[PDB]
Amino acid sequence: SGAIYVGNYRVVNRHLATHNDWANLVWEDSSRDLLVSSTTAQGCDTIARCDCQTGVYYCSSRRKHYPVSFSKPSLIFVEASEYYPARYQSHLMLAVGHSEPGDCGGILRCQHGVVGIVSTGGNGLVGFADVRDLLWLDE
Ligand SMILES: COc1ncccc1CC(=O)N1CCC[C@H](C(N)=O)C1
Ligand SMILES: [Zn+2]
Repeated sequence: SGAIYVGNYRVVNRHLATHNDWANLVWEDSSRDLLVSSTTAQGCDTIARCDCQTGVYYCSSRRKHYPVSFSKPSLIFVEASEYYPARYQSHLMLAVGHSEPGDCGGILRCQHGVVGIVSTGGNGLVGFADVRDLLWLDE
């Protein structure tokens, strides 16, 4: 689990969204595993606006932060689960690192702020759903 709180928005993995998230839906994209809902308080998380390929992510399965090199956002094939059939997930970034299903929601940060959240994993690779292109999160 885990979420980004920027202004009057809450950003979570679409597969983990609650009933409240769906009742206060602003935007969702099944192909990106993202869902944004409204909040009645003003969060102060900074979203990075950059082309960075290094950063640090939180891994709840190890209670540790890990520094990573990660790929540029792209369409990557993702195997079937109880949430999605096998498909291509867009805006995904992979890094060499540890993850388990419960790690989805862990924030990936660079020196400019929040880059995205853990969304996929397997075989010593961790995938992050990028959020740096969603410029409307600040406006
Ligand atoms: C961090 O996730 C993992 N890490 C290791 C093994 C397994 C996982 C779980 C995982 O990849 N997914 C299940 C939930 C939805 C995901 C998606 N975006 O399609 C795929
Ligand atoms: Zn940057």
